[PDB]
Amino acid sequence: GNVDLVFLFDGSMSLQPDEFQKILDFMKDVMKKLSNTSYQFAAVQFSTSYKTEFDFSDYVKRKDPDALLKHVKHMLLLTNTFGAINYVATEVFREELGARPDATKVLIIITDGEATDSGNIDAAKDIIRYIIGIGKHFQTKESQETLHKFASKPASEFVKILDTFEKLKDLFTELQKKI
Amino acid sequence: DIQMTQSPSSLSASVGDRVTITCRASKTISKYLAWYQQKPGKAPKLLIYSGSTLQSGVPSRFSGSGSGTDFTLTISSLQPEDFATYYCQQHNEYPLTFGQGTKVEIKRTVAAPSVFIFPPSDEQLKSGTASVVCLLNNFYPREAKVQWKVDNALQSGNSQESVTEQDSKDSTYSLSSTLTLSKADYEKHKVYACEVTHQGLSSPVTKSFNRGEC
Amino acid sequence: EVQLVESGGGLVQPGGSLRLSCAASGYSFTGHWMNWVRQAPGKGLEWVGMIHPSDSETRYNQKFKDRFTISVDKSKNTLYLQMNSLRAEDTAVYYCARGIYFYGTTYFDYWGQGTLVTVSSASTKGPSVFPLAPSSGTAALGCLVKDYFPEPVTVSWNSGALTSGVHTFPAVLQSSGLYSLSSVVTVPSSSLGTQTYICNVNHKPSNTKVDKKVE
Ligand SMILES: [Zn+2]
Repeated sequence: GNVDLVFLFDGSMSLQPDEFQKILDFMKDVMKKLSNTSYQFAAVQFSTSYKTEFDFSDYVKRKDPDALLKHVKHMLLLTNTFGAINYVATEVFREELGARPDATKVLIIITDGEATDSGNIDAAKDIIRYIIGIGKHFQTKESQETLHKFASKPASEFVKILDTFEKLKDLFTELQKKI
Repeated sequence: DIQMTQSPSSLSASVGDRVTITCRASKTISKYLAWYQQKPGKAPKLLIYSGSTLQSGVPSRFSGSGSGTDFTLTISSLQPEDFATYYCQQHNEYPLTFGQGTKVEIKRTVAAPSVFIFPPSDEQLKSGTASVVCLLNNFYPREAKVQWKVDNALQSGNSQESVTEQDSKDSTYSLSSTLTLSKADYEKHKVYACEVTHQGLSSPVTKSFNRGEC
Repeated sequence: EVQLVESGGGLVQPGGSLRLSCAASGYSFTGHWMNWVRQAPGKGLEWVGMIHPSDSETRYNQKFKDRFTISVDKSKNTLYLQMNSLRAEDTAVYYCARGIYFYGTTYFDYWGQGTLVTVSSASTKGPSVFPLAPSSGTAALGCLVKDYFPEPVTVSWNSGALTSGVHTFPAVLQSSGLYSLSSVVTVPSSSLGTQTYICNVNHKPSNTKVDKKVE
């Protein structure tokens, strides 16, 4: 029935203030389309550190995509993707923050470059992960394949690399044509 | 609280020269300082944010740098279009505070003003006020004297001048001086001469007309 | 195309009020912070405050929190600024500018053209346009926009089809208390008599649209 969804977006330095913006708007179009439903989101920004931009109970309470992501600030740092996925799995999906135990845990990752650290995401084994590689650093194949590890198998379904950030509007419209 | 001081409060530089404006802050503000370019009559245009980063669209010739308390806008290879007042503002704490700016003017070669003289329109005569308007077009520097003479009389206290901002392309100024009288004191005299003394002008140039002929 | 158009300014009596407007076009209004920045004739810039379309969270400069109130209309994508008990110093141009809240605090990247607010107990007055006819190989002819308050006056020639050699001088304050300025243009000495030259004198405050054909 209900699914708890988390937005783990990249706020690295290779993001331009305009590219970052498209990432916040994509998450805003995702919540508008999926509001008026069982779904209930949270958002966490990662680079060197890990900050939860708004948790599950904040959503249920506010509900307006826009008003929730207003005090968001670009970190301009590294892209410690592993530490992010773990932070989300043991610090964000919690019932003190307002996660529903009966919901199926989903995570959408949005990065524009290869991870900056090491380790493993075995803690988020039971968290369906969708990773999305954006552009210009995910061009060769050696890089695109590095995102396979963060996502769920088959990676064929869970990993999505885009040519440009302007292609995020496109991915939106591909989820408006799905089941 | 946060006082931003800019230096200098104005300057002139030849096209191509490397300009540098400094904006010092009250208390450190990390690398957060932005720079704006206000063309006369238009709205400030962002240039540089977070100390040194260029906004997308700003020509490379604009450069920022500095941290803590002393920052500097560096226009390398000034242009004729780069004429405006350059503002600086910090974005590290509220309230947001700005600088006082620095008018950056384009120094060029001397320029001779073209004098012209306009006889009050009769439509204004049927009002009861006559205003003779003298024009000086496309000249430089900006300093230039204008002397009103009604039949060899130096008209003091009853004149006003309007100097235009520099041209965005050509770099020269223009001025407009007017003389306000009574349709009584106007039609009381015939000779109306406008005297213009400019650096560019080898010798004081006068233009004038006769009342009732123009 | 991000566009920030402004309106609502003019002449207001001291101890009076006035509500400015900022109609934005070209981006998702509820996704960015919006600010109000004013500018005293020939002086520095001053920050008034910011509001967020999505829910109206507001943050003011304290100097303006007592009289200035900011609000919005998500429906029309219009930003407003409520000003009360205005005084002589509050005369300035008020711009509204979109802003980036990502780094540090806020820096503005898209400004509006500006709106001139004049606070005085004088009365609005319509300007009068007197032709500055051409000489009796380059000649010039102008339009003199006399006595009008408050400011400003916009002037273009031949519907804006003639821009080269056009100089519209700054408004000069005369002892009467009204403003006056001229607007001249330099044309070939040959086109005269055959080419028609008309300026367009628009005084917004006193809603006076005068078209004046020279000669
Ligand atoms: Zn990156």
